[PDB]
Amino acid sequence: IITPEKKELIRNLISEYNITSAKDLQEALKDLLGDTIQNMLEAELDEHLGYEKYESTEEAKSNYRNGYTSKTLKSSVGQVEIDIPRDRNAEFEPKIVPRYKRDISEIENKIIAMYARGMSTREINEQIQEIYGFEVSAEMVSKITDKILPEIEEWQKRPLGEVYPIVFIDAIHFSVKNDGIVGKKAVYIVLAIDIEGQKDVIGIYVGENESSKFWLSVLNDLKNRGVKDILILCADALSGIKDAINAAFPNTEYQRCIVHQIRNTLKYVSDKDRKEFARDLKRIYTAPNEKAGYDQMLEVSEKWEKKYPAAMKSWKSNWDVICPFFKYSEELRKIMYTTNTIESLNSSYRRINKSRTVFPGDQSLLKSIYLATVKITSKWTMRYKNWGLILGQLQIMFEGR
Amino acid sequence: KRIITPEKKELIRNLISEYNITSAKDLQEALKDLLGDTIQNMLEAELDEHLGPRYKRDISEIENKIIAMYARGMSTREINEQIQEIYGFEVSAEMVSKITDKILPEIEEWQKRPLGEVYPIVFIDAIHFSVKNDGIVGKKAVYIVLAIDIEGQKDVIGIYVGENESSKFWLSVLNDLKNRGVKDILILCADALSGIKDAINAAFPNTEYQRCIVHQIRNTLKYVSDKDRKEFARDLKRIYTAPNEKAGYDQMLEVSEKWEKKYPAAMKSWKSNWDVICPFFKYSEELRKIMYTTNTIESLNSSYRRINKSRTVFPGDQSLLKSIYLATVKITSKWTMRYKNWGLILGQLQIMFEGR
DNA sequence: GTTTACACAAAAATATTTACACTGCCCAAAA
DNA sequence: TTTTGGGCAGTGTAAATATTTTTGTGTAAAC
Repeated sequence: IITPEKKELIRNLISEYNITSAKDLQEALKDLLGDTIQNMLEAELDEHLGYEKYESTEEAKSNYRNGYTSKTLKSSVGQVEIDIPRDRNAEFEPKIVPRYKRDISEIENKIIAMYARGMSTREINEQIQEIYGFEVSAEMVSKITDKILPEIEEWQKRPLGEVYPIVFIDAIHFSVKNDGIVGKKAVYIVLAIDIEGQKDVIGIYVGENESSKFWLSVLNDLKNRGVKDILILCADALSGIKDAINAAFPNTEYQRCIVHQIRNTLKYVSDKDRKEFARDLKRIYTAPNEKAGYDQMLEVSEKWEKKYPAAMKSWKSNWDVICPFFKYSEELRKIMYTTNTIESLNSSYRRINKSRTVFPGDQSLLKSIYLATVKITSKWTMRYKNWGLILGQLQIMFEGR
Repeated sequence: KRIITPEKKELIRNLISEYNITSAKDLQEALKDLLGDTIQNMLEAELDEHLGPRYKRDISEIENKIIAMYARGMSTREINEQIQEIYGFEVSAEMVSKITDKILPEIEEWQKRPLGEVYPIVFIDAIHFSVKNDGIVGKKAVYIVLAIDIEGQKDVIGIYVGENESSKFWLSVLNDLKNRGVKDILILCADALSGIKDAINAAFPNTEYQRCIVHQIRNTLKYVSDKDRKEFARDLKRIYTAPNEKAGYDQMLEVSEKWEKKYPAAMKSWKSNWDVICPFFKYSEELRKIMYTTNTIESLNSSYRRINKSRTVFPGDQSLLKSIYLATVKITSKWTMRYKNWGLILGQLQIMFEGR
């Protein structure tokens, strides 16, 4: 795609700017960008005033141009200086480079993508100064990433699908400066798999876990747009969620989250060197029926009563909520006990917010979490394996859906 | 002021007509799509100009940016993406290596810079070895020699590599230091093994100095667990806060009796080396603090870890030296601040070594 | 006669700096 | 022995803060 006219243009620009090396070529690149912008601005001024430099007009020329004024631009190649013309009454408006605009490059989206990757504002400042030439302070990075706040509000009011077969609820704790004191806030991510087998984060909510109805409030938000029943929801049983869903979504079959149970009870305080009893814990959720699952749970409890005893106690306490997991098919069971669909989420946030220790205000935390969630969900075009079969099993197990 | 010529006016007009330029981004992408391959070919021809210091080739702006990205530990795909986004052409890993090869005369000048005659304190530290390849693999180790001089500025003096415990390697290091201009070292701290005794007694022996403190703690707590290192940290904190040397001996015997059943073979070495560690307590509290701070060593180790993760790609015969030099200069650029309460330390050093 | 360039300030838009209010993370240590 | 404090090193960003650009208008030079 090399046009001979482009070749002649290259030869002419090499001849006019006297390019003899690569350094000369880059200097001439900067000079050529500046000259082109200045020429276009002079053409725009000629179009605005309606006459060229020093040319008479029959009608009384209402306003005279009165020289140039300097301005330094921030471009992709580097920092360039140009001279822009000016009208006496200051009526002319530049088109390519508008008034007071010096960051003509399109680095905004790149800065936002770097901040979503987990880079600090000062890290981004140093990186941009090193690999671009011009300076962008940390507060400038903050004001640039503030531009997606209407996007955040539209994502919070984003219209969701009608039916969601499987839902997961996860919690991630951070520190937040509220009312002048730094306390602690837990952010709850509501992820869901749709009818086609595609998982996509549907909700992100700031916790404020002082009251229980706030939890219910989240469901009410779903009641605002997710008006259909959820065939299965998987949440870490905490803070009186049972009453919330049973009064909001009573049709939903509420089971204890298997992977959250594994994370919270058998591994919160676990012997690090021999964590590999999940291979036997698989024996619990690879059982055909719930009675065999209870028997294998008793067996592994007998196996693990030598270590700290409080591990298997939670299984005995919550088996009443864990029992509906066995009614599902093996392909359905797979979706339950796969911690990789949950851990990979949490760890991802952990690997994104590794450098952000304390978030000033709720909205900064919300910005960072929305950016991380978008960066993660961008690659989530893969559908679920053996889906459609799962849809048939769902419609058989739930005849009215 | 830029007075433009009518021929350049026609050039700009033809450019705008060819690329249909209406906004600034249109102009930038037009310049990219027009000059990408041109810049690529010019760069490859200018780097292959020798085979296609006395003669040090000049560096370009884009080459300086590539050097900066090389120092930041960026992946080859990532720097390729950045260059494609800015200038509009691809850079292969071999091109990256050929571009980075241009800072070698700078490394020569940095390794041959004239030094002062007397340096109060000198440390030599070792880090892990990402072995270079010219047909062999090595058991050798990377050493950085950093010294604090009569004033209060810290600066890395040398970067060396060798057989790691031959007396000849240490002797060559000290002889290079003496050739660069050094004539007497007041305090030297090296990794305690063979060879350094003879190297000191044959290279810089105004007085014997085997004062090793930060080297001993790391050498003894390397073969222990980080979970217990905090308890080891508390016990060694009790060990280095002793006012007298005999109190330090008592604390050492106590911690050895406490830890000889969980890790018997480590602290034994300490006892075996206690004859050498004794003169450390002769210093005042300030000299002790300046010695065992190790914060600069930890910063250097973190930079070298960022280099070992991402920069060990090409032959380290020049690449390892480039990476270490870039990390050291990145530290020393903003590492020019003077030292804390250096005047009292200087008085104590001048009274402690009076015949200077 | 006109037209534009240039030079001073003052206003306005923008981007840098300071200041949090902490979190981690080492120690120098007391009860 | 475990619990305090005390620097240091980070963070995102509100609020003073400095900087750069644009403007008002008066001249000096140019067409």
